[PDB]
Amino acid sequence: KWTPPRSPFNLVQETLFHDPWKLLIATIFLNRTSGKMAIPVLWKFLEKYPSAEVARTADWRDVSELLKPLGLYDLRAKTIVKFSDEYLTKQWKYPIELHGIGKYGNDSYRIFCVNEWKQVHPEDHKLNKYHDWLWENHEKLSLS
DNA sequence: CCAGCGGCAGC
DNA sequence: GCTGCGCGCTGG
Ligand SMILES: [K+]
Repeated sequence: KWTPPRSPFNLVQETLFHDPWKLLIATIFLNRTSGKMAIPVLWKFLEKYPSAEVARTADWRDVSELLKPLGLYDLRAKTIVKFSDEYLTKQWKYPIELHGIGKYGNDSYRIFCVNEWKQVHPEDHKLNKYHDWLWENHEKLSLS
């Protein structure tokens, strides 16, 4: 089974990879928002909405109240509910096919959730740091 | 003090 | 191709 390695850069994707919905929600939380502020709120969100199954039933106004100190709160609250609906009920191969996930979320999924990191060409700086480091260290970490 | 900064959809 | 969304943190 593909386990992405921990890096000296401590991307939150390294800990969330096991649950692709939670990883992708985290990428949404990090859209133009510092991890220092977003990630504490992420845990409160996941306490209230532990799964896509329940998040797709949420009132976006309740989600936006949680997102308020992060900015982009009405936008992302509506995104999270629709994303969670499509994640479960739309046929998809890569999550870029889903509302709210672009290249950054998709590259994140393809590096962390599935074993496709060698095919990914990130433009995100933090993904580039992790991905460059992976190419330089994957042999030492005994990964293919 | 406060401008700059930490993705995505819809055009 | 550009713009709206958007708070709190950063640092001279
Ligand atoms: K998409």
